[PDB]
Amino acid sequence: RRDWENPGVTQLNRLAAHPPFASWRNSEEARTDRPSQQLRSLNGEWRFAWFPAPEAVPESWLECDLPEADTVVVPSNWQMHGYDAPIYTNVTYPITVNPPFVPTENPTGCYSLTFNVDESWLQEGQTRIIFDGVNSAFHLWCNGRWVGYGQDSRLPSEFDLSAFLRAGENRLAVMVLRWSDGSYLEDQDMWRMSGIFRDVSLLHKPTTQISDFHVATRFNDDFSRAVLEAEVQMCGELRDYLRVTVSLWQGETQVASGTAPFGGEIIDERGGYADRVTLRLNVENPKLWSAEIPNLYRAVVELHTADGTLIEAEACDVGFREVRIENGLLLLNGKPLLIRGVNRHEHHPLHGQVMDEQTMVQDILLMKQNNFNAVRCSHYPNHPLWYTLCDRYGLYVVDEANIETHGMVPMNRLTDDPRWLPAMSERVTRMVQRDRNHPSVIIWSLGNESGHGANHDALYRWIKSVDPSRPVQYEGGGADTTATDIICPMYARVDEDQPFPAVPKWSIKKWLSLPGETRPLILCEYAHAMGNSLGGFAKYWQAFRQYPRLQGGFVWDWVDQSLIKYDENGNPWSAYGGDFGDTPNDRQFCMNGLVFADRTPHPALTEAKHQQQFFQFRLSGQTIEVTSEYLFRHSDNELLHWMVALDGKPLASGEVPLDVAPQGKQLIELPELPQPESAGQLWLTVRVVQPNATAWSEAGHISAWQQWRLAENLSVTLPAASHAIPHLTTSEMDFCIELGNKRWQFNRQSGFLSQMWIGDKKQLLTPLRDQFTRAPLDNDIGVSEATRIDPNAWVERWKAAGHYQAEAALLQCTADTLADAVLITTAHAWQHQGKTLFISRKTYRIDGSGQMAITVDVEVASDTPHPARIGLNCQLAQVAERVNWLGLGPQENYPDRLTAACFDRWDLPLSDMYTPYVFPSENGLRCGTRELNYGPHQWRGDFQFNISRYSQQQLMETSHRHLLHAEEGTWLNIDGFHMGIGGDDSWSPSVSAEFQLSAGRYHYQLVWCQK
Amino acid sequence: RRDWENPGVTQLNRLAAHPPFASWRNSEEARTDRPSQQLRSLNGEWRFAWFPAPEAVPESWLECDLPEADTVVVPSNWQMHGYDAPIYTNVTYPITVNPPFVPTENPTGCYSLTFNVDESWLQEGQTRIIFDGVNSAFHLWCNGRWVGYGQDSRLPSEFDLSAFLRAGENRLAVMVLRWSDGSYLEDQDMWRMSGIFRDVSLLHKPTTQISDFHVATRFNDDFSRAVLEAEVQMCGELRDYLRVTVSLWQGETQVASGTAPFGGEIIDERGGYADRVTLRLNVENPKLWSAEIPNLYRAVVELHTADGTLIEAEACDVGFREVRIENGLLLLNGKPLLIRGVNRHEHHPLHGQVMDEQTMVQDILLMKQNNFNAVRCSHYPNHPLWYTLCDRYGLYVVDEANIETHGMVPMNRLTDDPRWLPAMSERVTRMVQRDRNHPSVIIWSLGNESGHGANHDALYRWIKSVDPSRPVQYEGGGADTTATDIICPMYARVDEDQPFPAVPKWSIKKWLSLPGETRPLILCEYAHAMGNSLGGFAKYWQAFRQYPRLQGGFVWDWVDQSLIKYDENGNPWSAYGGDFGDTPNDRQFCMNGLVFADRTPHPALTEAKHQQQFFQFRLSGQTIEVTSEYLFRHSDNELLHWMVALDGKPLASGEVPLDVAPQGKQLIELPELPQPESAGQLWLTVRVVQPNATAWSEAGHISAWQQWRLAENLSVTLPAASHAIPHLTTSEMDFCIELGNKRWQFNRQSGFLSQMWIGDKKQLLTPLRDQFTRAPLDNDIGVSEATRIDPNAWVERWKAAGHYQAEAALLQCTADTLADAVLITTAHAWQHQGKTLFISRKTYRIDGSGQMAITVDVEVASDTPHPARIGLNCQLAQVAERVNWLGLGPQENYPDRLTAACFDRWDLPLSDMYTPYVFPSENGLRCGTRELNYGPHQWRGDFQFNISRYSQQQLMETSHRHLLHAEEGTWLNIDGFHMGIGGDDSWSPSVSAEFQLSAGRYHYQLVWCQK
Ligand SMILES: [Mg+2]
Ligand SMILES: [Mg+2]
Ligand SMILES: [Mg+2]
Ligand SMILES: [Mg+2]
Ligand SMILES: [Mg+2]
Ligand SMILES: [Mg+2]
Ligand SMILES: [Mg+2]
Ligand SMILES: [Mg+2]
Ligand code: NA
Ligand code: NA
Ligand code: NA
Ligand code: NA
Ligand code: NA
Ligand code: NA
Ligand code: NA
Ligand code: NA
Ligand code: NA
Ligand code: NA
Repeated sequence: RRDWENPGVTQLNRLAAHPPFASWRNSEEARTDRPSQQLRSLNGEWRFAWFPAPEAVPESWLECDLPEADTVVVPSNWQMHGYDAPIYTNVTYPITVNPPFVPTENPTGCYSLTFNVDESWLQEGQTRIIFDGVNSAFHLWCNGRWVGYGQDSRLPSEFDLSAFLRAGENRLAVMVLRWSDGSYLEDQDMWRMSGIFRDVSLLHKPTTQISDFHVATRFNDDFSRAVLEAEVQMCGELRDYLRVTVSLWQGETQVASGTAPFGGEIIDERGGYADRVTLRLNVENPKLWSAEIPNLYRAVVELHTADGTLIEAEACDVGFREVRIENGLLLLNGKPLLIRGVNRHEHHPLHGQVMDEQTMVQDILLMKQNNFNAVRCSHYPNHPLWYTLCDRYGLYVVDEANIETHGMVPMNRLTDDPRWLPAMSERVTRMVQRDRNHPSVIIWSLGNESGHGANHDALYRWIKSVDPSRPVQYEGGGADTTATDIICPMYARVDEDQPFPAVPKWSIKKWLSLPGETRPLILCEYAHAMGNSLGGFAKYWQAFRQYPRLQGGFVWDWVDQSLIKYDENGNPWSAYGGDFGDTPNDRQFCMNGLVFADRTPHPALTEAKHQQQFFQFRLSGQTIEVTSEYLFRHSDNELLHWMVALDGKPLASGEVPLDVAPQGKQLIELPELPQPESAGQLWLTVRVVQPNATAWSEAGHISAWQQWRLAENLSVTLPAASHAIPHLTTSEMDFCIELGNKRWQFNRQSGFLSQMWIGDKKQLLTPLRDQFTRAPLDNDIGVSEATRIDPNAWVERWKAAGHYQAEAALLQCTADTLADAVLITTAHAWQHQGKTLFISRKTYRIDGSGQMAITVDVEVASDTPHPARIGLNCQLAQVAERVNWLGLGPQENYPDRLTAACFDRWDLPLSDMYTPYVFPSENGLRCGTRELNYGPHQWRGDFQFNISRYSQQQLMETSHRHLLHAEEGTWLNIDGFHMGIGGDDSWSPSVSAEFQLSAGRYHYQLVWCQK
Repeated sequence: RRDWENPGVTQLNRLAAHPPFASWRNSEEARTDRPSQQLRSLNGEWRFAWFPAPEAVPESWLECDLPEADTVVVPSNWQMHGYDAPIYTNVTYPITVNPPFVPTENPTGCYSLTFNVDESWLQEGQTRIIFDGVNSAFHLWCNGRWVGYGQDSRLPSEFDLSAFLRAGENRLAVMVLRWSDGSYLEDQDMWRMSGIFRDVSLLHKPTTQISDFHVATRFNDDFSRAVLEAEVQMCGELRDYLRVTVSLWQGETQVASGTAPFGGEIIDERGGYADRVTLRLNVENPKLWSAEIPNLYRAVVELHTADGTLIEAEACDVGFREVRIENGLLLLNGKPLLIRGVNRHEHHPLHGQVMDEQTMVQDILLMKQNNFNAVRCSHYPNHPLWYTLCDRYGLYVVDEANIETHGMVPMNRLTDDPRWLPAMSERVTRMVQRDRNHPSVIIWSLGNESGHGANHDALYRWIKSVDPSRPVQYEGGGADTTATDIICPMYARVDEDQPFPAVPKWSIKKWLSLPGETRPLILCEYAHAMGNSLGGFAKYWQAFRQYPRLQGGFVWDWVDQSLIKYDENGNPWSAYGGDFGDTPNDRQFCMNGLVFADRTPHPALTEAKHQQQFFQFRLSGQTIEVTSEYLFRHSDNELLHWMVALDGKPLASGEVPLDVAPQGKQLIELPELPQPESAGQLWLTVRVVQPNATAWSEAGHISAWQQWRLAENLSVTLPAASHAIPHLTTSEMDFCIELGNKRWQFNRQSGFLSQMWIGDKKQLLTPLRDQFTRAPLDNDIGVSEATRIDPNAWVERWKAAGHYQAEAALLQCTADTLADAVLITTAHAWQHQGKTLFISRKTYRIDGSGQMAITVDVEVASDTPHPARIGLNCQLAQVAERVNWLGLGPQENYPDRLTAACFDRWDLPLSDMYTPYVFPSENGLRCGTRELNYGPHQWRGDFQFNISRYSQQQLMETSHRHLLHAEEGTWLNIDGFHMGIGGDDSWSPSVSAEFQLSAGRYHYQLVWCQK
C-alpha cells in the first residue's frame, strides 16, 4: 500500500485525540497530579536497526528480534546515535519536490521492545499505546500482528492494543519512515531528523470511561464572578446509575463541586447527546490566571456510580482567564497585553529534538528572568509537559499546528488544494483537541510559511467554531489575510516599509492604519538574533509602548540549533549546516538564538531583558518617577536601589520600597546630594531588586534598571607642567622620540607608529594603523555566498569597493618640536584601483608628561559604501589578565545595541572581552568608553573598542569558533566610530541610516599613556 | 483492508475533480458542443452477478467472466433488475447505526465489461475511465490488475487506465458495495438502491492538457459592461511555446478572444503558478442570463503551440449574471428574485435512479409550463446533463452536496466530529469543482438534515473563499445558523409559530424580524404535496409578495417516488414503502410529488401554477390593471383574453395585446357592459395567452388567469302555479309521496329518504343520509400507524371521538300536507358512548313542480373534534357517462386549495371526477357549486361535491389504488361544508383554523329535481 505516499491516508486504526489522560483510580491522586499506576512509561532501552528503505526490512523482524540490532535509548532521534546524518536545510525541501511521493531510498528505523503486561490490565478494560512523537510516519505491529499507522510527527498517535496483548511478555515492532507525504507539511527551518523522539506510554482505561472533557471559564463584567463549565463525554455502556462529578480545588480547599447523570440538553430535531453531560460551577471572586500571577485551580473529573463507587478520574489545572479582542486590542482579563515574546524550537545540542524536563525548566526560568512573558511554539505542537510548565510558571503561549510548506512554488500550492485539506485538517484539529484545556495557550496558530490557501480559511473557521475562547492567527499570504484575527508579520520593520509584491511587509506603525484596518498587530517573528545582532531592538519597544495596537512580538528565536560533534581528540565542538556531510544545506542559518545551544546567553539577551522591563522611569530634578507596566499585580516583591557615582567613583546610594499598583506611578525623591570632590560627570543608576525568591527567580534578582547623567563639572584645571621635555631624533628612516623610560618610533616610509618601548621592553607586535573594516557579522553577509554572491549585502559592497584590499599611501610625514613636546603629523590615502576611498590626517603630540595625544581627522568619499568602522588598530606585545574600563558595559555592546549597557567602571578577565559566536565575526565591542586600561597602558578619549587574542583577519577567515587560535600578544581595535550591527532580518541590509557612517568627515582624539 | 468501513479512505488512486471535459481536437466542434471522438460512452450491455457479501466473490472473476453472470444494461440500479429489493426508509438508517461499520451481509454487485481500445488511444496521451455515479462504493480492476476505489454515489470518480490497457480487447471488473461508510452520509428520504446508475465513459486527453478552467463574469454598476475572466490550469511539461486562447462567441459571432503563454501573477514569497494563466476579456452590453431569458455565450479554451498547432480544446456555455445578497435581499443582475421553486429527486418508476435526457426535458418543460423558475437538487449533485438543460432552458438551481445524516442521534453527531471532516469535505469540494462554471447554479447548499456541526462552518467558509460569486445556504441546526447566508427553513408556516426546543420553526413573517436578523428568507422546502395536499398554498404566495425579504421557496416535491410492480396478469401497479418486502419502511411517505411518477399531474400542480403566475391583476370598474412580476423581460409573447358570462352563459369576450415592461403596469378598459337579460351573477375571467411557441411551450399556452364577480341580478320572479299537487300516502312504516310518474319514500323508523322512483325505476342503492366523516387524507393521518397511534393526528381524534362509528338515532319524523306540497320533517342525533356528537334537523318540501327542497340545520357539540365535513350521501342506482356542473373547476378543488379553479359550466367524463392518488382517500371534490347534473338528476344550492364509483368506506379501507373496484351505481357526496386539506407538513395537524368546521351550528339547503 505505500500509505506513506498518499496524503489521503494519514493514519489507520488510530484512536481519537483528547486532552492528557492518566485514568486515576484514586481521586486524591488525581487532585494532586500524582503518578498514576494506570499510565506506564515504555521509555528506556529498546532494540533498533536501520535500513535504507522499507523494502529492505526482513519479514523475520516482525516476529523476532534481529540479531544485528543494537540496544539504544528511546526516545531519541536516530541521527543523534550516528545511524545517518541530520540535514540542515532552511526553505528548500530535503527531498525532491514531487508530491506526494518520496524517495525510494528512504531511511527506515526498525524499533522493537519486549515488555511485560500484567493480566490485571487484560482481564478488564482497554489497554492502549501512546507514541507522543514519531518522525515522520510509522507502522506498528504487536506480537507480529499489524495494528495501525500514523503521520504528523508532533502529536500523539494512540492505538488500542487490547486484543493484541497477552499476559506476560509481549513484543512491539515499529517501522519508522524518515520521509513520507507528511514531510510535505513539515518543511520548518530546522534540522531534519527522524525517529521515536517523544515519550511512549501504555494507558489502561476502564471499558466505561471518560473519553473527552473540555473546560471553559466565563466571567461577569468585572471578573468578580465566573462560571466554570465542564463538558464531559464517555465511551462504553450507558447506564442510569452512572454519574459524573466535577470538583474544583484551590490548593487544598474545595471551592465547588457538582454531580449529574449523563444526558445532555436537546441539540436538534433528533435529540441531544445521551453520552455527554455539562456541569456548571459558580465561582465567586476567582483568583485570575496571568503570566504575572499564574494562579491555578484543579478540576477533577470523576466517572462513578450513584452508589458511590469510582470508575476512574481525569483532571487538569485550570487558569481562570478570558482572552478576547475588542476595539482592536487583544485583552487578557479585560486589559491590553504587551507581549514580550520569543519563538522557541525544541532543540538540545546532544539529544537533537528530544526534550527533557530539566531543559524545559531551564528555558522557562531564563525566559522569565529575562523579562519574557510569552512563547510561540514555532512551528508545531510541543511535548506535552511544556504546556503544564507554562501554565504553572506563567507564560502566554501561541500553540501552532505542524503545517509548513515553505519550499512549495508558489508557497500555497498545497494549502490551496482541497486534496490536501484532510491532512491539514488533522494537524489543526488534533492539536486543539489535545491542548484546549491549558490556560497558558491564549492563541491558536494555523502553522507557518505555507502561503494563504482556502484550506487555511476553512480551518480558521473550524477553530473559531469549536473554541471561541481564543483568537486564531496565521501569518502566511501577507500577515493580514482573512485567516487571521491578528496582523502577525514576520520581520516587518518599525518605520521602514518593504513593499514586496503581493505580500508586502509594511512598517508596523503604518500597517495598523491602512485603510479599513482595525486589528491588533503582534509580530510572529522579529529581531532575528543570528550571531552579533539585535541591533535596533529598542526601536521596536519604543513603538510598542507608544502605540496601543502594537502589542508586541515574538523574537526569532530562543536558542541556537547547533549540534555537538567530536574532533579527532574527542573534544566537542558546535556544528551547523553542512557539518554532517548534509547537502544542500543552509550553513549557519540554523543559529539564530538569544542563547547558545547549552543555554549560555549571548550578549543580546541582556538587551532584550532591558527593553522588556516592566517598570518605566523618568527623572525630574532628583525626583524619580516609576511607572508600572504590570496589568494585574502590585509591586509586592520589589525595592528600588539607587546609586550616584562620579566617573565610576561611588558618591552615595540608597534603597526605597516600591509600592506601585498595576499601571500606576510612584514618586521617589532622592536625598540632597552633597557636592562632588572634583571635576567629572555624575551618573545616577537605579535598579529594581526583588528581595524575595519566587518560583522563577532567586532572592536579589534584578528585574529592571536605568541611568541618567546628573550634574557635570567640566575640568578647567590646567595640568601640572612637565618637569622634562621629550627629545626627537630624526633619521632618514625614522623619527624617534625619547622621554625618560619611554621611546616612540615613527617609520618615515610608512608614516605609522611602528614601535614603542617601556624600559627595554618593545610594546608592539604590529604597528598602529587606521582600520575601516570589520570581520563581517552574519547580518553583514546575509545570504551571500562564494558561489552566489549577493551584491546587495554589506559585505559584498565593501569587498567590491576594495575596502578590505586597500593599501595606505603616504602623503605626508613630518616632525616638529614645540616648547614642551614633539609633534608628528601624517596623512595617508587609502586607495583601490585608482580610487581614493579614505584620507586619514593625524597629529601625535608627545609631551613632558609622557602622554601621547593622537588626533585623527578622516575623510570618506561620499560615493564609497559607508565603512564598517573608523578607528585604529594594533597588536600589542603583551598578554594581560584583566581589562579595565570606564565606559558602557559590562557586556558586549554596539551603537544600535547598547541600551542595556551601563556607564560605570568595569573590570573583567580578558577572555570575557571576546564573545564566542559559533560563526566568528567582529565581536566584543564596548562603546562610550572614556578610559581603557590594559597591562601598563591606558587610553583616554571617547571611543568604542574591542580587545582579544584574535585579529580581525583571523575572525573573518575562520568559519567555526573551535578553529580559532590565540595569536601572539593582544589585538586592540580602538574606534572613533563604529557602524550598527542591524538584525531586523539577517538576509537583507538592516542597519538603519542613523547608525551608518555616512557623515563624510569624522574626527576623534585619543590620549595614550602609561598606567 | 475493508476500505468501505473507514471514513478516512474515501478513494484510492482517483484523479482530481474538474468541470465537464471532452478533449476536442478541433475548436469548432468545441464551439458547437458536438460529440467528441475522444469521449466514448461505455453504456450498454455489461455482465453482472450478485453476491451477498464481498467475501463471497470468487477470485476467478478478476481474470475472467463468471459463467453464472447475466447480461444487463448499464447504467442501472440492480434492484430494478430484481436482484435484491430496494428499501424505502425515510429517517431511520437502513443499516444498524454503528459507524463506521456496515453489515457483514453486504450485497455486492460484480459488473464487468469486455471492450476494445484503439492503439491510437494508447500510443500517446492519457486514457481515463469515468464513472458518473456508483452507489455506494466500489473497487475497480482492469485486465485483472487493481486500479483504485471510490465513494460518494453522486459525483463522478475517474481513474487513469493508461498503463493498464492494451490495444484490442480489455476487460474491466467493478465490485460495487451496497453499503459503506459513505452510506452514513447518504441517508436521504428516498429509495435505497445500489449499482452503476449513471454513465460510464472513456476520455482521452493529451499528456500536455487543460486540467481545469474556471470562468467568472463581473460587471459594472448598471450591467452595461462585463469582464469575463477565465483561469486555466495545465498538466504536462511546461514549454515556452505553449499558449492558451480563450474565445467568446455569441452564436456565430466572435465576441472577444485573448491569448497568453502560461505563467500567472506573483501570489506570495515563492512566486506564482507557472502552470496556470488567466485571460480577461471585455464585453460591452452583454446579453444577460436569467431564468426569464437564458441568453448564453460559448467560451472555448484552446491549448495550443505558438505556431498555431492545436493540442486540445475544452468549452462551456457561459451565462452573464451576478448573484449577490445586499441589504437583506437576494439579487440577480441587481433585481430581487422571487423563487417559484420546487425540490426534485432523480426518480423514474421503471428505471429507479437512472436519469435520461427525455425524462429530464419532460420535467423541465412541465416545470416552466407550470410557472416554476427554480429547482433545488434535493439532496445531492445531479446527473451532469441536468445543469446543461437548466442553463439552456432557464431555471435557477440550488446545487447540494451529497451529505445527509438525518438518522444519527443527535442529528449532528457526525457533522460536528472532526474525524468526518475529510469525507464531508470531499462531498462539498468535488461538487464545486465540477459545477462551478454553470450559470444556472446560483446558490450552493452544504447538504440536508445533518444538524449543524463545526464541519459545516469549515465548509461554508471554504466555499465562500473559493467561489464568492454564489451565496451558500444550509438548513440544518435551525435554518439560521452561521453556516447559511439565507434563512432557509423547511416547513415553517406563514403565520403560525412551531416553537420546538433548540430548532424552532418560526412563522416566516416573524422570523425575518427577530432581533438582530437581517438575511433574506427562502424556504428550502414547503407545502408538502403528499397525496391530496397543497392546502394553504395561497397563503405562502400572499406573504412572499407582501414581504420583500420573503423571496419564495422550493415546494416539496416534484414527483412521487412510486415504483412499478406487476400483478399476476402482468399488469403494472404503483408501489411504495414495504411493497418489496423492505422493512422497516416508511410506507407512502415516498410519494410527495406535484406529479405522479409517470409525470401525469396531481390536481395540486394547477394550484401551484396559478399562485406562481407572473402577472397580477386588479379590477376597477371597467378597468383591469395588469402588473408584471418579470424582472427583465417585456411581455412580448402575451395577449390578454377576457370573457364575461352569466352563470356560465357567455355574454361577451375579446382580446387585447399585452405590452407591459418588467415590474410595470398596463391599464385595459373593457367596453360598455350591455346589460344581461336574465337573473344570475355575471363573472369576468381573464387569461394570459402566449401566441407564439417558445423553447418550453406551444403556441396558445395559457400562463395566467383571474376571475371576478361583476353585477348580480337576484331572481325575484315568483315561479308559477303547479300543474299538479303531490299526494302523501301514510303507512305504519313509511311516508310516500307521489307526483306524476315519480315517487319518494321516507322510512318512518330510520327517518331517511330510502327510495325514489322515476316510473318504475328505483334511483337509490343506499338511502340519503348525513355524513360527517371522510376517508382520511395523508395529511389527516400524519405518521399515525395501527401499531403506533399518533393521538394528535386528525384521523385519531376523529376515531377516538366515535365519528366513524356514530349511529343515527331518530328523534322525529313527521309529515304534513301544505296547500301545494308535502312537507317531511326529521331530526336525528349521532351518538357515541352516550354523548351526542351531532344533531341534524331537516325538512323536505316536495311540490307540484316535482322539486324536492331539502333544508339541513346541524349542531356539532363544541367539545367534539371539528368534523371532516357536514353533508349528505347516497349510492345512486344509476351510472352515467358525464358529470356537468356550474361551480369551481374543472379539476379537483378543496376549501384551502381552490384558487386556481374557475367558476363556470364544466362537463367531464365521470372518471375525471375521481383523482387516482396512489394511497386512496377522499378525493375529487369540487367546491362552490350552484348546480350539479348527473343522468336525469339535478341538484341546485351552494355546496361542495364529489361523485365516483367508490364509497368513502372503500377508499378508507384500501391502501393502494390498484385494488379499488367500482361499486354498483354511483356514490354521491354533497357537502354543505368541508374541512380544509392542509399540507404545511404531513406529519402534524396542518389545517388552518379558518378552514376547520368549528362554528357549532351549520345550515345548508339543496333542491333535487329531475332533468
Ligand atoms: Mg499518507
Ligand atoms: Mg498506588
Ligand atoms: Mg508468554
Ligand atoms: Mg520556513
Ligand atoms: Mg537607558
Ligand atoms: Mg471508506
Ligand atoms: Mg431526511
Ligand atoms: Mg381568484
Ligand atoms: Na502597544
Ligand atoms: Na548551501
Ligand atoms: Na533559521
Ligand atoms: Na515593594
Ligand atoms: Na568568520
Ligand atoms: Na417577497
Ligand atoms: Na414503518
Ligand atoms: Na418523503
Ligand atoms: Na405582448
Ligand atoms: Na385509504
